[PDB]
Amino acid sequence: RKNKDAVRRPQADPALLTPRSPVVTIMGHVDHGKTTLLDKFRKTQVAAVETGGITQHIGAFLVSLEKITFLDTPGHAAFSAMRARGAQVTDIVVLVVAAVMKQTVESIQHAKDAQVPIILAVNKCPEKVKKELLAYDVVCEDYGGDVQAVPVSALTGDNLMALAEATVALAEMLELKADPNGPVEGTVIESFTDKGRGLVTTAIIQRGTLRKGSVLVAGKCWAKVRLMFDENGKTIDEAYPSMPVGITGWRDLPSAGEEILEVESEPAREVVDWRKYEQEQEKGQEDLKIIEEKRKEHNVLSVIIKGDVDGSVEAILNIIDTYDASHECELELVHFGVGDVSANDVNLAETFDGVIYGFNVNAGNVIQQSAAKKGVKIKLHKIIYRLVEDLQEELSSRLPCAVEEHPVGEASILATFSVTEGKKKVPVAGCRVQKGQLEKQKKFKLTRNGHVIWKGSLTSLKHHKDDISIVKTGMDCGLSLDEDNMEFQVGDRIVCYEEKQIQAKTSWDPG
Amino acid sequence: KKVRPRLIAELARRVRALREQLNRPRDSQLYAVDYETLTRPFSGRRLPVRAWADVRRESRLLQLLGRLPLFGLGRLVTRKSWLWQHDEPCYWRLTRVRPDYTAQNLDHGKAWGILTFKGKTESEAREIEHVMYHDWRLVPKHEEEAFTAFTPAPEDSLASVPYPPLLRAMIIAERQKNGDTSTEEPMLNVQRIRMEPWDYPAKQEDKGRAKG
RNA sequence: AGAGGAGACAAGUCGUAACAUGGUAAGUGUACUGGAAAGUGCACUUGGACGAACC
RNA sequence: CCCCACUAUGCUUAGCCCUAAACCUCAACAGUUAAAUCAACAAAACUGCUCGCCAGAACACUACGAGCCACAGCUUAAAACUCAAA
RNA sequence: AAUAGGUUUGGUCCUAGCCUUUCUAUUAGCUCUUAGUAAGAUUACACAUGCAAGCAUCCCCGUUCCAGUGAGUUCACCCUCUAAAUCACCACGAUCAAAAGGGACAAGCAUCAAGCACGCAGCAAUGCAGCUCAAAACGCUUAGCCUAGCCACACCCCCACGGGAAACAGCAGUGAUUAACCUUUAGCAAUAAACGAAAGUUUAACUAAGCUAUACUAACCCCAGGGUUGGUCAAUUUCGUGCCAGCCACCGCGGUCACAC
Ligand SMILES: Nc1nc2c(ncn2[C@@H]2O[C@H](COP(=O)(O)OP(=O)(O)OP(=O)(O)O)[C@@H](O)[C@H]2O)c(=O)[nH]1
Ligand SMILES: [Mg+2]
Ligand SMILES: [Mg+2]
Ligand SMILES: [Mg+2]
Ligand SMILES: [Mg+2]
Ligand SMILES: [Mg+2]
Ligand SMILES: [Mg+2]
Ligand SMILES: [Mg+2]
Ligand SMILES: [Mg+2]
Ligand SMILES: [Mg+2]
Ligand SMILES: [Mg+2]
Ligand SMILES: [Mg+2]
Ligand SMILES: [Mg+2]
Ligand SMILES: [Mg+2]
Ligand SMILES: [Mg+2]
Ligand SMILES: [Mg+2]
Ligand SMILES: [Mg+2]
Ligand SMILES: [Mg+2]
Ligand SMILES: [Mg+2]
Ligand SMILES: [Mg+2]
Ligand SMILES: [Mg+2]
Repeated sequence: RKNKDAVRRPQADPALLTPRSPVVTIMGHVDHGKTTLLDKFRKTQVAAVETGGITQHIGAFLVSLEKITFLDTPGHAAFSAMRARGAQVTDIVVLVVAAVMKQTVESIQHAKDAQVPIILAVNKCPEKVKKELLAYDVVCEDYGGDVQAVPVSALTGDNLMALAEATVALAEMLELKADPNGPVEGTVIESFTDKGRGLVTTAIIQRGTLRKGSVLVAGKCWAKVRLMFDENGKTIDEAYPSMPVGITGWRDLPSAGEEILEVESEPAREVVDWRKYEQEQEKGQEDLKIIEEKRKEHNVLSVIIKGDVDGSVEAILNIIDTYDASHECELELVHFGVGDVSANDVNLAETFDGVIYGFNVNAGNVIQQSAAKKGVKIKLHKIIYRLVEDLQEELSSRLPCAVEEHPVGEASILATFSVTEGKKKVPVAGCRVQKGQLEKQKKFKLTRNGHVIWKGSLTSLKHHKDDISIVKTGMDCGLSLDEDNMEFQVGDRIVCYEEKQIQAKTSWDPG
Repeated sequence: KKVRPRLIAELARRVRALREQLNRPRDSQLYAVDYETLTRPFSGRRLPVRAWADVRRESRLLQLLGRLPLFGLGRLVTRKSWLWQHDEPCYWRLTRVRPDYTAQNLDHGKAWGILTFKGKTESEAREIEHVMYHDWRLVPKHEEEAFTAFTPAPEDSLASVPYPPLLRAMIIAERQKNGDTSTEEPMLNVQRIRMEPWDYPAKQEDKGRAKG
């Protein structure tokens, strides 16, 4: 098939290059003050207005100090891809460390992968932090390293001015320039479905100027740009390089992090078609292999996922894929999607006896009533770790009960008798209780020099021609089993035990 | 085939009619005007631009009648627009006045008069329209004789007009076809077509009223 | 939802009820009976035959 | 199936039940044998008029509904799944 | 169903069903160069946003129209009577057309056969006991129709004082849903409507554009794909497969020499 793909333009000519604003991404560990620092820079407060005070989305804001594009990456271990995406699209990384953690190390690794300058922000103020970072290849100027370290206090707004000065100086040193003309090149930061504006994508422009009516393609998707808005929702008539923008008009929802390229006209579709064909071919090859492998031969939790944005859905799916307890319980992902819980999700859950998990999405009264009618369980969460805990609870519920065996008593056989009762010969074991006590209700097991011979309950417990339920220590008792095949010797042992069912918890750990 | 009765429709119609009749707005409420914004607060609708200056300068009919005995019965009232448009005496001779008692200044209501437009009086009195307009003036008692003084100019008006070309040709052809040989030009009688000027007062009785 | 029925799938099992006078002619109604096709009584039908001079 | 014995039953009276291969599987009435007689077999082919019925097989003299002195019943009587036949 | 054809069987004749051949529409697969024109959510489920009703010397008039949808459904047609409206004003009338009265008016089901007051007389009091129906009453289900267009609805409670609640079945657009998916264009220059005495103003009506092989028309120096090839039905060489993989609208093919994969 002819190659109709739309490819990225060659690197811009030096004459066409024009200076642009810098893209700075704030990365770090959970509760290291990234959101608070961004709030202080933005002159607005949004850390307080959050569900649990956790940043669960990657947002881009155009701050005017000069102008910078700040990207707030989540600090949680769940949204690793999100952080990576920021590293892929950023020009400068502000690594915020509270006065080094796992996610800080991961963000450092992402920045090294992206080959991007790093500015250290010692929040909550330091020398110990720099000395530790020496191990992680982050060397401060005090230690002869290029990385600039700035101690700051985001809560009190201390030393932030010098932090901004260092960011501006590093941006000037980088000399970030791009072509503000020609076909548009950009990257998707997020994609979601607004009930009023359709499929919307938060993107960052890397090259060219985006305008209303521009035809864009991203992955298997394409759009005719209908509305370009900012973080506040106001329409913007142009999108210069290094400018966040919410673009509406996508015929299909692009995956987060996919490149966006402008094309000449809608009959774009061909390009999309070609890409689809390519993907099909790849899948087809895999299919062929599997099919050939077949032809040469010749406790199930099903979960629906509905998230507000594709990035959160991807993070949840990555968490799900880290499931390793398939032996005890099998976790099947029936369907994942973006948007509020809908009729198709309810039907899918009902069909497979699954459970719907809704991350930052709603469910109307009609949907809830339908789910109640069909026996579907919708579980709406606003925090990712709450959803993880709920999924773990469901998995544990699917797990069978674990029987705990507690020893109750022990008796040693002394003699074997044959009693003729009801025309039947019953073998009776005369046993002396050594430690503990024996109870009729509690189960018993037979031990022969350490080997386990029988497991069950006595058919008749009798002492001194009288039936007694509990024999104390040192009491003789004749024991008769329900199994006639069991042979009683002179030196056999009997161990009594009580069995209690206990709740079993999933062995899978999200970390 | 028998339609099921719709009782609630008639009930709601009667309720609406009763509410409209009881809660009907008054003239002062309807025609109040905010001279700062030139809008009527009853409905919040701006008056047209060309009237603005008049609204800022002239006065309403009742605004003048309220300061006369028996609300000016028998007096003569004219309009500024008539004074600016026509030179002949145009005015109304009051015969009955119904002021709006709900107005604090009693500067609203209906009025009836005999119209004398361009020197021609009317055989009967009738309701005066455009009372609420900011266009009226009062003829002084000492100036009534001088102002009404008017000598009727002769009505030297045309009698007949030529037919339109195609119609004239068709009529002549019909004449010839029917056998008529008369050469008299067909003419159109315009004497019965009395061309009243566009500012001649209309029948206020048939005019509607704003809803509440 | 435990079950019943029909059809398909078509196995294996128990018989051989129908098609030849199918080895007790077949069938209808109805009643009783039976592991099962089915059997028998009563009346009816030929969608059976009686070999077509006498012998 | 063959033989023996006996009962319901076959009979009478008074009510029910209302079904048959209730078939001469050939509707009632009037008429024709003229022809273009006529798929086959059967008990020749038809015409006029009217009523009743029929519309692939099986599901199905079935289910449900309704009516009945009928209560394992009778009458009316479907549909879904299936087949390319019957 | 026709100029008919294949298919019951060891075979023939008859009856009969099913399918084929033809013409459209929608969707799907594969494919697709241009121009003109026509047509264009699956959904009476929910709607972000922007616009869609003004005019005008004030009163009035219009926003009851146009535009939309097909939920509901014998309010549509004919006759009689006569409202509102136009003919400036009466027209001592014409045109147009409500309400009211009479008649006509979709499909399936009779396993929907009885409805249960469905009639008449009298000025009234009141009296008679009738009225509809197997020539389909009553009832259930389905459906916009008889297309220069007409009927119905306008978020639901048939209505809409009121209540539920805060309404795109106006245009552009979106969520959900479906196999089904047009631009968040411009102008009032043409016509139509509203207003004005008028110059004129307004109009998502409309006009002129945008997207789409859904259709028709036309063309291209270069530019062609899709399906089919046992019979019906136009058209197969060689390999591999070996009743397996697979194909078929019907009859059917495939078990080592496959015109059927
Ligand atoms: N002592 C001190 N505390 C601070 C300072 N700045 C911020 N904090 C606190 O630290 C917390 C930081 O957590 P977040 O606001 O969620 O910011 P974050 O590091 O991006 O955390 P995530 O969004 O979950 O990744 C805030 O709740 C502040 O109360 C500071 O300068 N000094
Ligand atoms: Mg934070
Ligand atoms: Mg036999
Ligand atoms: Mg026999
Ligand atoms: Mg018999
Ligand atoms: Mg017997
Ligand atoms: Mg016997
Ligand atoms: Mg006898
Ligand atoms: Mg008989
Ligand atoms: Mg029977
Ligand atoms: Mg029966
Ligand atoms: Mg029954
Ligand atoms: Mg519909
Ligand atoms: Mg029934
Ligand atoms: Mg309908
Ligand atoms: Mg609606
Ligand atoms: Mg309504
Ligand atoms: Mg619309
Ligand atoms: Mg949509
Ligand atoms: Mg379509
Ligand atoms: Mg006019």
